[PDB]
Amino acid sequence: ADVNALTLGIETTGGVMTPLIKRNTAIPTKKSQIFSTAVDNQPTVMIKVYEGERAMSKDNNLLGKFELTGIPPAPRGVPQIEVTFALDANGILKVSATDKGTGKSESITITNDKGRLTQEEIDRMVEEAEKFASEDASIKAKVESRNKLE
Repeated sequence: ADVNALTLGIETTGGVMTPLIKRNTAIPTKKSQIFSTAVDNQPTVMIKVYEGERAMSKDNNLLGKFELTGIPPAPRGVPQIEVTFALDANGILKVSATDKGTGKSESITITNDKGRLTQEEIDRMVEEAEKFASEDASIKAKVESRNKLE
């Protein structure tokens, strides 16, 4: 039963973990979601690929980092950037970010689960995530609330 040991996602504004492939998904698999920019006229988007079960990206493990540059000037939230995670049977994760308005794209290939975790080890990280779930949920709520001033 070949699956990804740990959840795979990207950092979204707030330092928040956004999962693309949940842990224990049958591989090969391909998942995609659409993201936009955070501020007006944002010329590039940062793609930080994280692995782990915690709510905030900083508590997970950074596997990859790259940018999609050359986003044309537009209001925050207008550009449509599709991020795809494609995970093969051989444990190669390809992460692509594509500007849907231009077809412009960047990608990386990385190897997930370099520790090749046992079920015991996964189980342990899951337990620790549960131990911090309440605290994690509270920080996430606070970050994502829209009652903020620039």
